[PDB]
Amino acid sequence: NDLIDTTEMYLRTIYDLEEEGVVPLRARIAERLEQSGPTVSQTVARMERDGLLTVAEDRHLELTKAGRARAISVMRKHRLAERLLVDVIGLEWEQVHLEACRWEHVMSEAVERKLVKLLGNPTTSPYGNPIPGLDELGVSVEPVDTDLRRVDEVARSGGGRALVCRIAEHVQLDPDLMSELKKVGVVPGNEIDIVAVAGVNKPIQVQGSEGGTQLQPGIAHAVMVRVK
Amino acid sequence: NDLIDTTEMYLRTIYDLEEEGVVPLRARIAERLEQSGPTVSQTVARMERDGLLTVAEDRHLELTKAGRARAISVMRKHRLAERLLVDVIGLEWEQVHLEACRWEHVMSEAVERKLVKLLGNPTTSPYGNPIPGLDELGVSVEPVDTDLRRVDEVARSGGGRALVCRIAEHVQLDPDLMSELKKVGVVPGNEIDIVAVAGVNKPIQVQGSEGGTQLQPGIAHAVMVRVK
Amino acid sequence: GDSVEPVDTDLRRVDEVARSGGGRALVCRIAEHVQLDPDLMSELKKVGVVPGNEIDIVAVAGVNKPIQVQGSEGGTQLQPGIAHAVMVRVK
Amino acid sequence: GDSVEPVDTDLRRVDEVARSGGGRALVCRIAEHVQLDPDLMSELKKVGVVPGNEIDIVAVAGVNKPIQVQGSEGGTQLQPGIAHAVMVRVK
Amino acid sequence: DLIDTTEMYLRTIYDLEEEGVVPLRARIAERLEQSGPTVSQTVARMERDGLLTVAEDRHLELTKAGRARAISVMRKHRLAERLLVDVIGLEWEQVHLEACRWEHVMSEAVERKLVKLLGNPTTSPYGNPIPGLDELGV
Amino acid sequence: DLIDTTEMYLRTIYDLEEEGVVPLRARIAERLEQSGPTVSQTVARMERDGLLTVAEDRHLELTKAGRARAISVMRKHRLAERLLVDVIGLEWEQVHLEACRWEHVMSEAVERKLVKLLGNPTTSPYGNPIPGLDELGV
DNA sequence: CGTACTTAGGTTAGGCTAACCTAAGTCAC
DNA sequence: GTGACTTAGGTTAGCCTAACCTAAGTACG
Ligand SMILES: [Fe+2]
Ligand SMILES: [Fe+2]
Ligand SMILES: [Fe+2]
Ligand SMILES: [Fe+2]
Ligand SMILES: [Fe+2]
Ligand SMILES: [Fe+2]
Ligand SMILES: [Fe+2]
Ligand SMILES: [Fe+2]
Repeated sequence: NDLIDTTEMYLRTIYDLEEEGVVPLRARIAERLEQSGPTVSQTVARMERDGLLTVAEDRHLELTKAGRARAISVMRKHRLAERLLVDVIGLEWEQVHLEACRWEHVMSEAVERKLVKLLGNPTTSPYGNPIPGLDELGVSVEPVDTDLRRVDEVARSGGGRALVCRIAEHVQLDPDLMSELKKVGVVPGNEIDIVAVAGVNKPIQVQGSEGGTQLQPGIAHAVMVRVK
Repeated sequence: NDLIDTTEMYLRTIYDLEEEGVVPLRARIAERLEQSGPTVSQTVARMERDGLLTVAEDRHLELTKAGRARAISVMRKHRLAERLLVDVIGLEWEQVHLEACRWEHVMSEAVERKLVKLLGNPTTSPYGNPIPGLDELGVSVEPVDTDLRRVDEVARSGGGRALVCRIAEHVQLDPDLMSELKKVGVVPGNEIDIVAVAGVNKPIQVQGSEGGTQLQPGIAHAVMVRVK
Repeated sequence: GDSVEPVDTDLRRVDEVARSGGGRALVCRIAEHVQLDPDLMSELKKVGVVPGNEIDIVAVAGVNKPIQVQGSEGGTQLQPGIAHAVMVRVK
Repeated sequence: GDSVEPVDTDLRRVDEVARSGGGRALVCRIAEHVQLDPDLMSELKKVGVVPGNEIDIVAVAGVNKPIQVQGSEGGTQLQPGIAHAVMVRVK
Repeated sequence: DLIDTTEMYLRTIYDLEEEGVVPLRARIAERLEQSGPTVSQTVARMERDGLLTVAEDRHLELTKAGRARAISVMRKHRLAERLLVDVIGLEWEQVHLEACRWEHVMSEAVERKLVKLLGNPTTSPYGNPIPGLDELGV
Repeated sequence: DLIDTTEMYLRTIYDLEEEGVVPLRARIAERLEQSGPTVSQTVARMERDGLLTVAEDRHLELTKAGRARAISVMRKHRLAERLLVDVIGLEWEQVHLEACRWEHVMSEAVERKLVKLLGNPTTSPYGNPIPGLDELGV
């Protein structure tokens, strides 16, 4: 599946991994973007040369000042696009991410500023993810969001009832799953019951308003909640 | 068609082009070895880095001291293999080059020295091409070679009768053609009549002992003769 | 293909209207060629050369000669390549 | 597959002949494993452990213990892995 | 720069047909500011992929598949322009250059949503008819 | 180094069968001096290409196609050895390492010429039978 | 408790197409 | 004699598989 802009997608993939609290290795980009190990190393070496990131001693990818600025720019365009697609155009909830993942590469700042006014200064995407780099456009007290905990960690800690706050970009990549989440009611601003499990690698059981479903460890890790 | 050793074949292709009096450009390697422009530039850049050649301002490839030594080593193995295949094994005249083009990459100096003794200190390949680097093995008055003229240049200069002396590696790559040359009798140590032609890019007509045939400009350029 | 072959056969190019002896016409289409110059598009908006507005096309003679047009809010000069890419209905 | 399963069923490995109480035997096969050590192959040639030569295999007890062999031009010690890869006919 | 080379060559040939200009490779070189060798090589690639043919008079003729793709790109472009002017409120002069990038990333799924939102538009803001609405099902 | 990875893995498995050794990936690691991960990855590739299968007891089993290719390589190897000893006169101890490289580049055309030259040999200079002479037609 | 193998994340060599460039030609009304 | 195009030889960006590595695990008699 075509990336439209390779550089911008590598940057946003590193950003996504930081938001999920995952160590941004080249191995993670290979999995996510379905590219070969050698391809990712060569493209990262090209981005390093252009000064958008650096490979550390422990080999985790570190964005430069320019890299982080560009990554935020792309992610801002992504979540403003998602807002436009949901609130104004009315594209179906499960299809919006894949559309927005293309639009992020072609949107000007000029339009971003027009979308901010049209959408009433939005701060979060339709999936509850905060919209960064709104200062750079020219636009609010940010929520602390330290109370937010990952569904996998809540489950391993003994489960309990919690309010769904964020569904990360990683989860949005599977439309069929996003349809399953919408049906049973694992969406932002809905209460769910997280069943207790023991140890990693085990699929977490969750009970929504309209039934329940199973989340994989990597999916559960990407869903953030506030426990009641 | 697999090269077996990419480096050794790039070196020998540069050597072949020098023997044919052709400017060794990367474009020449691309068409000869049937590889893409980008592939050849990347492989030449890798050989340059290792110090086997350098790219001039006019872009023609220049072998280093180490590069020339390795190129000669490969070509020596090639023409000793060709001698062995014809004189001892008895492989058919038109099939020998392709075989020898693989063997050149796997033969040790140890075997080379044993082949020199077995074949009686040979100085030329079965196609009339001189065997270089015999000094390096530990082995002759070098023929002048200035009286030799290219069949294309003889034809453009008004043609005439001449003795076939060398068939270059370029010509040997087409077995079907080599079979045609053998039949009509355009082989080393045979007299041929080169028909006169006007200007480049014109196919040269030649009359052997057992009939005649047409040579392309690039083929006629690679066949060397001594005019009567 | 209404875009390539107009359904309205009365649609004419500004350059052809000018060369035929000018006239008052309604602006209908501004092609993608004209849109590629933002500064020009601003000038077209300012003087009132926009779809649904009447303009006066001044008569001209000779190819490679710029076409004078008068809009509601003033006038401007179109290059032959630009005037060719604007379509109008003559009133 | 004469190479894998010998057509001559009397062919036995030097290590097995040694462990069974030794004997005089004709060297038949030296496997590719043995050939990979040139220095060893030289030593095998020198003492006369080569195809078509008779050797004496000294009786041995215990696995992972070297096999003593006597050739025409002296004797040598084979490693268990090496002696496993040499095949002989006991005469 | 162009986002999609193939789509921009197709739409450029479509633009020239709308202007009643003879679609030559020389015209694409000017419009997209590319060298003659680049345009000839890219047109040869598109000819090999069966999107157009170079005629005897040398004008570029879109195939069935070439025209179908050119219509698709132009339809997305003019619907994007309608959205950018009528809804988002981007300035009249800046809209085309925005819509020129958006035409390459818009799904038919969004096109059908834009048709409903904009009240079944038939022309762009610049009066140019929207083609291939048949192929959307609207 | 190996010239052909696939052919050397096949011939190494064939070697182990001739020695009456259980052909495990651990054996190929020792013989070819390669890491465990390398051998498992390369064997998985050869399994995918249908040249062998990993059994339940984890011993490597050549397929019909794998055995056919292994025989081809071994035949070329031992004919090369015969030529190198009987004709060229290379030293007895150096021949195998030379023949180990020659086995990857020899055509069946040369094999058939060597069979005639060497007087239809059935064994290598080291007494090992020459397999797949049937497949040459000799 | 080594022996055999897997898991995880690299590497270099050697291939590819798409898509841009210049310099210096040829072909045509 | 200028406009349109070809010939010739490059370039960077962005993909691939094959085939090697280490470090730190798991599984089994
Ligand atoms: Fe998203
Ligand atoms: Fe994207
Ligand atoms: Fe040759
Ligand atoms: Fe070769
Ligand atoms: Fe436009
Ligand atoms: Fe575009
Ligand atoms: Fe051997
Ligand atoms: Fe080998």
